[PDB]
Amino acid sequence: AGTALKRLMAEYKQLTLNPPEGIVAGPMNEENFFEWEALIMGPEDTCFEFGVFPAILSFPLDYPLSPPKMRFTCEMFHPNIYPDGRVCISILHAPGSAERWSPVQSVEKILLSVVSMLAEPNDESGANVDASKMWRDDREQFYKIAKQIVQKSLGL
Amino acid sequence: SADERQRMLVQRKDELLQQARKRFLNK
Amino acid sequence: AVATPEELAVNNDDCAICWDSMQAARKLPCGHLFHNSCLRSWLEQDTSCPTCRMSLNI
Ligand SMILES: [Zn+2]
Ligand SMILES: [Zn+2]
Repeated sequence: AGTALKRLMAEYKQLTLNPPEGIVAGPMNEENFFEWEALIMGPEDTCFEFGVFPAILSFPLDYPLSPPKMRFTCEMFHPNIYPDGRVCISILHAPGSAERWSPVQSVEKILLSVVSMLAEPNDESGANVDASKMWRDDREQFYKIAKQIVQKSLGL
Repeated sequence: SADERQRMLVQRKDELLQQARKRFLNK
Repeated sequence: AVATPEELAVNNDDCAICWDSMQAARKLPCGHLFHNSCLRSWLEQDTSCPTCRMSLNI
């Protein structure tokens, strides 16, 4: 039980102690704190409201020195998200520059950045060019596909 | 303990989802 | 490399890097308390303080 195990276990404990609205995250198994499942529901008044998005978080062994691999298990239409589901955010950018990965960034904070990026899609990485270009070219069509993703995530 | 939390967690993910659905539609 | 007394470690019984409690606590120029063993590892990974996002020049 090294740094990763101690830290990871403490983080989950807090997630079950003080749970945020629309944020259900935790390890898949008690005998496996390296694979976490995150259910983030898009906040109201956004283009992704009511979107129960399922994401997988694969943590490293030198945690929290290194950032976790967050990947969506469902279809998405976000400029900062690769077509394969890999999330690209400066907060998870390991330095081997205002926003970078830091051991002080808990999973709770990591999720906050994702929720914030969902409300304000700020393309800094440029993963989903189809969306990144559309976001600026046609805000109307973007909202159409965005809300469509909500239907697909909720299963409607 | 081992699985007390496991079930608890599954419930939160389930509820939350069903809620979003109730919402999205009632909206 | 720890010139800070153990009393500081007892005062700040936590760590933002490795968490837990240790006696080898050191004060950073940005007004932060991090253990030397943790700082050493981070100083080799980067030079910017976590809760500062700024590179230290001292
Ligand atoms: Zn600092
Ligand atoms: Zn420490």
